[PDB]
Amino acid sequence: QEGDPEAGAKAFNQCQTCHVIVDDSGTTIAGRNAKTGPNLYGVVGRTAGTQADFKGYGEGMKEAGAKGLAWDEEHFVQYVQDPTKFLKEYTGDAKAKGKMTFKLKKEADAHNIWAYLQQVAVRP
Ligand code: HEC
Repeated sequence: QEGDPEAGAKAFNQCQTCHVIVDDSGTTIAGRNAKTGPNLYGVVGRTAGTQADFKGYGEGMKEAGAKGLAWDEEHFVQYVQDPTKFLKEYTGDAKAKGKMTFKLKKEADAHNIWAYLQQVAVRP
């Protein structure tokens, strides 16, 4: 919401190596065909670790979603900044790591990509 969606659309290039945003009709809104990560379409407000077509979720992600994690900005930003650190605290498991552990470099990108998802990845 307070980030720059247009700056986020551009910062999304960092994520398209592994994600894609493809609406229910099947149109690619961002990215080409990366499957490593889950389709980010409809992630806003979605319960962590529940994208129907994804099969590579780590246990930490499936459990955080089971403990009640649905994506909002606050969380989404903490997560991409340090994904392990976030899964350990949310999950309470000091042994959770996740399938992606790189830490985002800028916090602004995080807010901007969120403002962009809020503009293109919200499942009506
Ligand atoms: C590949 C090297 C990745 C890059 C680059 C990015 N993401 Fe990612 N993401 C990846 C994986 C394998 C997973 C699964 C994590 C696991 O432990 O299971 C994810 C997950 C996410 C999620 C969770 C979505 C869900 O369905 O609950 C989000 C919110 C997410 N990724 C965001 C994201 C953003 C914004 C990126 C660019 C800055 C990005 N990812 C890059 C793998 C990879």
